[PDB]
Amino acid sequence: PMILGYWDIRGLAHAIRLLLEYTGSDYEEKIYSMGDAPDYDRSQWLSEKFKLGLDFPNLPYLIDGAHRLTQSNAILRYIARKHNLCGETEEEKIRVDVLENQAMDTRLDFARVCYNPDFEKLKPGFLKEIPEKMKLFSEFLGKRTWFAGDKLNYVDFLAYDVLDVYRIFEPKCLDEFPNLKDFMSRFEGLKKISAYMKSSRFLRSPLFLKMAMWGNK
Amino acid sequence: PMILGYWDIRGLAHAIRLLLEYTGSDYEEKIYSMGDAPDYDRSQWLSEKFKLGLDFPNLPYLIDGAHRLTQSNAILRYIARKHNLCGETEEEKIRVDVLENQAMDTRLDFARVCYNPDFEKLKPGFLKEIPEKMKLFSEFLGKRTWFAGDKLNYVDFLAYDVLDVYRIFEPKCLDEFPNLKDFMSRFEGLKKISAYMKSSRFLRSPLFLKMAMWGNK
Ligand SMILES: N[C@@H](CCC(=O)N[C@@H](CS)C(=O)NCC(=O)O)C(=O)O
Ligand SMILES: N[C@@H](CCC(=O)N[C@@H](CS)C(=O)NCC(=O)O)C(=O)O
Ligand code: NA
Repeated sequence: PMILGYWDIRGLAHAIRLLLEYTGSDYEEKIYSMGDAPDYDRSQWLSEKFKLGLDFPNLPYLIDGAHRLTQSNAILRYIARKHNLCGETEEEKIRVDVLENQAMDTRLDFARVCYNPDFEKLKPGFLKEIPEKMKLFSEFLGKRTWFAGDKLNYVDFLAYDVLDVYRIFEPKCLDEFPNLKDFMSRFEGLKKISAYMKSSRFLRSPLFLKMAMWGNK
Repeated sequence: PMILGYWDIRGLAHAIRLLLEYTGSDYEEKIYSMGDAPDYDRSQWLSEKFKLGLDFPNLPYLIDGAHRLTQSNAILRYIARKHNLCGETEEEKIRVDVLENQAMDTRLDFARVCYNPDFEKLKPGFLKEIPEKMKLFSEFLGKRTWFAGDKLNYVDFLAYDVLDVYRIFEPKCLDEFPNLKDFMSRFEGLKKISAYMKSSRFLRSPLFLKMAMWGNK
């Protein structure tokens, strides 16, 4: 089976878990636990990090036979090729490339704020940036079934995970965009995703590592 | 003619310009200039930002026929797809995917320090971090001619641009890696590339925007 290495948090492995479950891949998770406060000890990973044959050692990682990957985007693209979940037309590939990159920008915009000691003073400002962030995703999807079009795609896993993080922070932030509200429901209604969510394997939280000012529990 | 729109700096358009040149593409540049002083003025851009039909308005952007892209990586993937410049085996595709995301993290590791108001304090600490990053690239390249193997890939343009930016900051940072020194020479020796970097167009600098603490010219 595949090995997904990551911390015992949700973080950048959420979309990879969802794609591994959607695609029915045979995987196990190699879980690393970060020590508690003052130190936030990483030696559970730091002692294995250079012993795994990885080119740029990092978390998450994916071992699949002879292939060892880091970088979650590279990992999603690797599973997506295995199961033909990449764009088919030029227009699809452009939408998939733009949204994958835009989704990481959108994710880090919020992670910069939570990982910041000034979280409480930046939060009112950040809250007011959220509707315009969400309107961009809303208009991009339009009346499409999935973000790249009719066919589901790995970027839908990224868009689902990033849009899900925002509504956990601001629960009303999708209320004014029904096509996004509906895209989330249709994503959670997929048979193998819904089964996964009703299983013990599902890890809802923490969203971030222990030292973040939000989503650390 | 395709249009590449970006600020009047090097920045995230450097690898895109290079790849437009190597592929011999018909492009013109829409150049936005920023104000000096306090209030680094952005009106030249912000007056057009939502009038270009970009789904996620941003710089850089690429216009080409009906296709209107933002996000530098997605722009490069687009130009590369057009001229058949991405991986073909599964192994090359993984190396391209891993390095592309890796190159952006390495860039942002450097960009965060230079734009930080405390750059002067964190300068020496970041410098002792550089040899370890370069060892990672050197070991990844190995004895390969290019970074995904035998044929030139758009990721070689990212790796060239990121390694060069480190080279300028720390001129001795490649010395213990003939590997990468050879690679920079081999890349600079590409025929259409050299015709361009000897040109007066060639924007070797400013690396960053005017408000960075280093690389703003
Ligand atoms: N761009 C990378 C980010 C990697 C990253 O930030 N990893 C964090 C987890 S949130 C880490 O703790 N890495 C540990 C290390 O590299 O030693 C990706 O997509 O995977
Ligand atoms: N992740 C994006 C970054 C986009 C970005 O940061 N653009 C900078 C230029 S260095 C900017 O100032 N954009 C202005 C804007 O968004 O209006 C990419 O790779 O293209
Ligand atoms: Na299904």
